[PDB]
Amino acid sequence: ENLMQVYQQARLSNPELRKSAADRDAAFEKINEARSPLLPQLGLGADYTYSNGYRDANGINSNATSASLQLTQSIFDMSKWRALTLQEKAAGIQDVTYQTDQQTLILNTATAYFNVLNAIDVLSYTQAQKEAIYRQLDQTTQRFNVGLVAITDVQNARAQYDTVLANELTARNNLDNAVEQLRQITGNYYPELAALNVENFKTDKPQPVNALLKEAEKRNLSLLQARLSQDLAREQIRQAQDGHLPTLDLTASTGISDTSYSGSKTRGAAGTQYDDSNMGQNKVGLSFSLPIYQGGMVNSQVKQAQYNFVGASEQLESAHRSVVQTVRSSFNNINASISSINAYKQAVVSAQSSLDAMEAGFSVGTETIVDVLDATTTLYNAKQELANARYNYLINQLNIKSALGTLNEQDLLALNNALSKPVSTNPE
Amino acid sequence: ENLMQVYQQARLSNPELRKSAADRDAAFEKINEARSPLLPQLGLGADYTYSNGYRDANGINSNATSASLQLTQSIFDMSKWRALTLQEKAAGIQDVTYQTDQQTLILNTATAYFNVLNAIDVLSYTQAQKEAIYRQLDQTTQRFNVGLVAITDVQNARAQYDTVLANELTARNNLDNAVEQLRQITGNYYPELAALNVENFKTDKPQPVNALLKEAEKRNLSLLQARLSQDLAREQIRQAQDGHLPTLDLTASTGISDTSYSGSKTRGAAGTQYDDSNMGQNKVGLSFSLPIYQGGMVNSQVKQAQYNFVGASEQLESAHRSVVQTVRSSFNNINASISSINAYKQAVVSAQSSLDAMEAGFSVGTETIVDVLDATTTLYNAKQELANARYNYLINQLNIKSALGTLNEQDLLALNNALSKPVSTNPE
Amino acid sequence: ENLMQVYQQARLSNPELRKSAADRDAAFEKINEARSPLLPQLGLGADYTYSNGYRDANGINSNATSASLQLTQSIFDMSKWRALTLQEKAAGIQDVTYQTDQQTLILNTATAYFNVLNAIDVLSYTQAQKEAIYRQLDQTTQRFNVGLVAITDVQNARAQYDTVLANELTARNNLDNAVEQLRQITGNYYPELAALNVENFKTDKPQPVNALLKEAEKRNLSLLQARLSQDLAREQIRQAQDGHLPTLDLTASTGISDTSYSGSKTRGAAGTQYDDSNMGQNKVGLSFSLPIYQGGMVNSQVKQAQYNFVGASEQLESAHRSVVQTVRSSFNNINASISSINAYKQAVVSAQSSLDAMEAGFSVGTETIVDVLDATTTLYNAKQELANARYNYLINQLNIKSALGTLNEQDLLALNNALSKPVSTNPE
Ligand SMILES: [Cl-]
Ligand SMILES: [Cl-]
Ligand SMILES: [Cl-]
Ligand SMILES: [K+]
Ligand SMILES: [K+]
Ligand SMILES: [K+]
Repeated sequence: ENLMQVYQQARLSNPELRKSAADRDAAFEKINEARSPLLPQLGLGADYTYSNGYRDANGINSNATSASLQLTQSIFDMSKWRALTLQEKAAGIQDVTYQTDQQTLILNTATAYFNVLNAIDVLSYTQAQKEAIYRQLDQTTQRFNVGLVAITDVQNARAQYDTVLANELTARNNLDNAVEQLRQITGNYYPELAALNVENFKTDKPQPVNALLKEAEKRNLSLLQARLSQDLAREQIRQAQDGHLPTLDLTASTGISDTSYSGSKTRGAAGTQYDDSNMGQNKVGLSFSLPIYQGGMVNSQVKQAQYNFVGASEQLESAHRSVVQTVRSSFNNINASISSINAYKQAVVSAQSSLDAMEAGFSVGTETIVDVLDATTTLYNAKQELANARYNYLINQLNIKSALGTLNEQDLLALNNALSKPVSTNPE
Repeated sequence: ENLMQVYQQARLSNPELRKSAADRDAAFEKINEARSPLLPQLGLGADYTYSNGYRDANGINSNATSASLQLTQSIFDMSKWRALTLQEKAAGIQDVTYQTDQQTLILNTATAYFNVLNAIDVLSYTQAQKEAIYRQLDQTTQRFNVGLVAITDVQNARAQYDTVLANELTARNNLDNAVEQLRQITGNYYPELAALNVENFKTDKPQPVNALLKEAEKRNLSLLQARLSQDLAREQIRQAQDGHLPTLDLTASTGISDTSYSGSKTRGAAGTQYDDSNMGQNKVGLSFSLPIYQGGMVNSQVKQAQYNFVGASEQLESAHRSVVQTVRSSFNNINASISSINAYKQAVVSAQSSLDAMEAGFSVGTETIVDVLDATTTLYNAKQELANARYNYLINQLNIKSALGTLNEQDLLALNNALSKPVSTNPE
Repeated sequence: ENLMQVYQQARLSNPELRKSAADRDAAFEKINEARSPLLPQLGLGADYTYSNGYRDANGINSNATSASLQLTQSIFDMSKWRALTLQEKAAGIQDVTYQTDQQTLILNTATAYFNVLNAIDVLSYTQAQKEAIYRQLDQTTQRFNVGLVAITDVQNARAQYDTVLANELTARNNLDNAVEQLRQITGNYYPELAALNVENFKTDKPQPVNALLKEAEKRNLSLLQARLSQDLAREQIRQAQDGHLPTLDLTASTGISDTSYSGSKTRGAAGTQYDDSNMGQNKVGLSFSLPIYQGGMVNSQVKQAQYNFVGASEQLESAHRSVVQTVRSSFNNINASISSINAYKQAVVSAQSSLDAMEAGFSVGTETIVDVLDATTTLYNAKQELANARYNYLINQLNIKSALGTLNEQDLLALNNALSKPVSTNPE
């Protein structure tokens, strides 16, 4: 029923935002998988093998069983550490995209809200105009029954009337699909919304453009994310560079074995020389490894990593050049709106003088025909474009907030001042 | 020529649909790849080694040659079975995505079709207007030769006539590019298309809105595909969970081996030691394996898989809301159209009588030709919107079928009767 | 400030292009990582193991220390070669995707450039239009002081004037956002630009449409890319087929080893059985592999690759149809442009004489000045659409180059003295 109240409902169940939130959680949970390789690895394995000999190891043949519990532990390997750091960085980036998606739902709800309000005014002015054209037809049909005017008077007032009847539908339809889209973003239908209140509505000037621009540098989420991705691409070079380095792994195992020799030739061998042996061993061990050369694979991986970093740099610049033109065009548009409003307010008062003076004044004499209707078509156009400009202003205010990256639900809360009058979202 | 006639040719050569179809066949063929590890694995290998020994094994040498045929076979492993299930799931999802894409071709052909028809109307109404303004230039320029009118009217009617010539170009060119759109989809040029039969109409009230909802709910291809994706995500949770489980493998092999010894100090005491052995071995063997701890890896993967499933659920809820917004808006539009047709059908009769009765308003001076000049650009606007709403009605009929998920060839066959009259696509 | 000059600054620092270049430099570098498995792999490793043997393993302990330098070298493996061929293929595709992006920058700068000029023209005429409406408000307010007109005439001269005041602001604001769009591509603000010259202006008819298709057939980068993609798709089939062939690997190594046996059951007195050795080995060795059957995995992989090739085939068709649609749409557009130009060049002379002959019938007094109001809006709207068409034509020249696949810096030079008249971009 009110922008804030609407957003409140929208926020707690918007699937676009909730998907985003689930992406952030998984990203952060993946940190445990990335740390995984640094922690111990425990596993139990067992084996049976029945072999059967032939040719100077012929009549000798055996089946053997074993089982063992293995531990492995990675004392130092730089790749495994970088792998973790990278996932922390990845989860960091996902967090920012999620913050950016919170600001979109704000920016989108308002859009859908103000589109429904706009779709009303459009219909409402058409409505009032349909009647305004009608009253001209009514009078002319009276002024016809008793002489006075031709039929070249009736058909002008009938055509333009039948034109607007069809214009009423395309208008009435827009409102039904403005409301339906609001339901898509919010999750629920609204039979009424708080409309703009001309009594308590002021259009304040924004901070200087160079101050807005300076603030955006600090707080813009698009720009922030680009910095982190460059930070991410940098880290990835180290990872490629880690391939040259030594690695040391601890491994330990407990176990038992049993080989038994039975068969023709091995039915006794010299003096029990058939190795019927039940082994069993606790053992601990270290394995060192160092690459010396791998066909230039590692170097290639570094050089590739360095070029990608150049891309991430050039992407920071793209994000920046984008930020620089979003704060600037957002600034202009407010400065366009205030001017549009101030002009269109006097374009109404001017068109009001043409109504008050040449409409209500046109009872006797002067001019008839087309000069009758336009003294109000101008009054409606100006009235439409004025309310239109007012909503533009409101959205330009929110668009400057998101450029700064500081848009939250308190900027929707400030707009409870501008809204008051509950208005039907139904073509009555 | 006819709409279905056009679609038929498009359907069997369209590269987008056939790219889709091929993607769906790969998806299905991959089930054979995913099944693979469950089947037996056969392979042959061989090795040679020359060992020149120093240190405490100094003055000894060996040649060692071997060859063996290896068979492996997975007895039980859950994750391998999941692999297969997940590809069956993958292929199923692809077939639904292929169906959606069959429906888009129907949708997109009809659109391009009615664009070409639309572009003809625009052009031929601009054409009819061009002559209409011309006849008024002609009459004023000839009533000037007598000297009955001022030069401020022969230049006036010439000014409106030169605007319509320009408008006749950007309308001729629109038709050329509307046809090029239509060729891109179908594959071939068309010199003639069946345009609407402006006599026998098909304005028919659509199903109750909640029945349409009910049917979209269980037949929409987008919503079905979203449902299967969630099913897929859940199936992946179990796959992550499969990490903790034990596995059993068969590995049986036939092979032979040889070792031969040389070098200075190569024997030892009695029996002539370090002798050559010529092994030949038939072995069958099992290998049980059970992880216990893997540094919290599996556990992390199962949390990610759960968080992903949250996203897939929200994705469904998101796809749901889309459908709701589609049927309800396809409903509003098809009702807007129904009513819009009736209004412009009447606004044509209205703007008609304005140039039937005023077709004597130049035959004296009821309303000076200037009035009739810009009265002709009223009967043409009404006639434009009427055809415009008529085609937009036909598209809105398919759009609802699409939203119900049942858009078929029958829908196109039903529109043969609404067509019939062949109309040029390159007029003179 | 001239287009060519503008493009220079843009080209050297545009981040989208420089990202694309870094993408190509990395892809080419990837070839070294692709070739690497074919070259030697060299590595050093060392191992220590302590063990104690429980029961029958006879309380017999050991220390085991070893180190070894190991070389491995692929002798034949077709998959490895095939990996390298695919990477060259991949890098080549990038090169074309970079050539396309060198053309996009030209196309975009020209487009962003002309919108700025266009935004000035819109503003230029709107302002001159405002002086034109004010001209007639100035005179009506004069004619009311002595009292020759109804106060009704004043309001039409004012309420129509305030309308123009309003859409001069949205015209002014349009220019600033046009200059800001332009900055984003170039990185520079431009206070002055070289506007089009009305004389010194081209109108050359394009080559025959069939000649344009024939040249696009063998030079258009989009299908050049699509061809290489398909070429790539095939190369992957042969890669899937490599899975059946034999492989051979050379593996040489140098190393030393040392085991020692402590424990009270070794050092007693018997019975001399367990002895420790310090071994040193020089080893050279070959290893042969032939898969006989891998559970239908390779065959599935080949049949997958075959279907993927059908996709690439069908996408070559998709790419092709677009080209056809593009050259034909761009040919149609240049021919629309010339006609449009000639129409409006005639429709200016037409709107001229309509406010030249009516200009004379003002200084001697004739007809309605309300007619002279609407007459001046249609006098300027020919000028606004003429200069517009003239720019549209110039972009259409470039769109036919992009389609041929030969758009480069020379086409920006050809346009140099075609635009010599400098104009400001922030008029006060
Ligand atoms: Cl290397
Ligand atoms: Cl684990
Ligand atoms: Cl196979
Ligand atoms: K045998
Ligand atoms: K480099
Ligand atoms: K040595």
